[PDB]
Amino acid sequence: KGSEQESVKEFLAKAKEDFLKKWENPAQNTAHLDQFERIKTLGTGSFGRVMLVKHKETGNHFAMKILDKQKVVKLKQIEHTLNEKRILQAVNFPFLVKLEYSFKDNSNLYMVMEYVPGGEMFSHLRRIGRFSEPHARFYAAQIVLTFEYLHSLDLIYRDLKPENLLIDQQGYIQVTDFGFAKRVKGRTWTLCGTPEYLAPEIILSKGYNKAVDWWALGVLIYEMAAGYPPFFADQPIQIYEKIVSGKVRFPSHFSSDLKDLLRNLLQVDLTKRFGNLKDGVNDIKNHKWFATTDWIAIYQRKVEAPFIPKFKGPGDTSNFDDYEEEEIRVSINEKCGKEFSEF
Amino acid sequence: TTYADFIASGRTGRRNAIHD
Ligand SMILES: Nc1ncnc2c1ncn2[C@@H]1O[C@H](COP(=O)(O)OP(=O)(O)NP(=O)(O)O)[C@@H](O)[C@H]1O
Ligand SMILES: [Mn+2]
Ligand SMILES: [Mn+2]
Repeated sequence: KGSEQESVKEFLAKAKEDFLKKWENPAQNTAHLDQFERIKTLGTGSFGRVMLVKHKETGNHFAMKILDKQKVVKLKQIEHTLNEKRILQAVNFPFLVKLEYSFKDNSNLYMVMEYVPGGEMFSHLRRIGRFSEPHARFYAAQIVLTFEYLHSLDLIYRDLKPENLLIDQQGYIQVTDFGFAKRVKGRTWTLCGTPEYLAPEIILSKGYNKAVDWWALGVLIYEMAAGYPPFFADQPIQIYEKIVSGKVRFPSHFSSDLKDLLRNLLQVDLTKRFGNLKDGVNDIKNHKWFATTDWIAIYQRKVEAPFIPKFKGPGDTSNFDDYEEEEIRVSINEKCGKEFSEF
Repeated sequence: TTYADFIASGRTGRRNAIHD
């Protein structure tokens, strides 16, 4: 807000200086495997397994992502895993997960983050059904500020979905999974993301920019307030078919202000897409749907969260689904050491 | 209802990233 737009511009100029110093000088092997006791698996994905861990020497719990180097290789994720780690240690925002330590050994790569105990937003959304517009707006505003922050550092995030958003103690979001995140000034071409959330430009095999994230926010707001994603089917081939068509049907209960904003984000013509216009983010921020949002209070965490998760002591994992436990083997021979030398 | 068709679908569980 004029004075506030200046404060934001000046903020970001300075945060950019901090990001560059860490991006240019990354921290390496800040721990080893044996300082940690592995409690249980908090969640899994196509690539990694995150575990609740305890530091033996300090009694502190963290969340540890484990990637098998032989799998990173077969899945074509070498440069992506290196981006993930390099960006995550250089970033610093209230809504993003904190990377404490990282290290590797003969078999795996390890990233040790702050343990976010409230569960995935996914969990809570599916249990409850759908969120109310004011609840949906509370979270959308956090992601709006996060993207503004990331994009100004020349970063595309690329995997926005309820499964990658976690709920902290205060009921505020922490974005995890930087696996597709990339510092890029021009266009980029990798087919990557999650089916329902893919912008039509990715599907179409076109170069894309930071607008993919804004499309993803349209998909996320729709899913949080309807309780289902705008484009769904049984097979991925059917969702893509739907994405590219461009036809969105809103539930009757969405406000006209909500439908207006989503038509602006779920804009198939990246030219007309909000967040990619001359004004950028201020289009989304000054939308009538966010007229009540005090962007500063949300940034400062001064707003009372609509939902607070309950826990009963540390390592308390009740907010997460249960997963089958795998034993993690470390080979007697170093696997793919050349490809991961900077990690 | 659309909620009904979605709840009966194949993709109502945690959705993993594309890799293939
Ligand atoms: N810091 C964290 N605290 C608690 N749980 C976390 C944390 N980071 C990740 N997790 C959980 O572990 C799951 C898998 O982590 P993620 O980083 O998404 O793995 P991935 O293999 O990159 N997944 P994807 O690429 O989305 O298929 C997440 O969905 C969260 O449920
Ligand atoms: Mn993920
Ligand atoms: Mn991922």
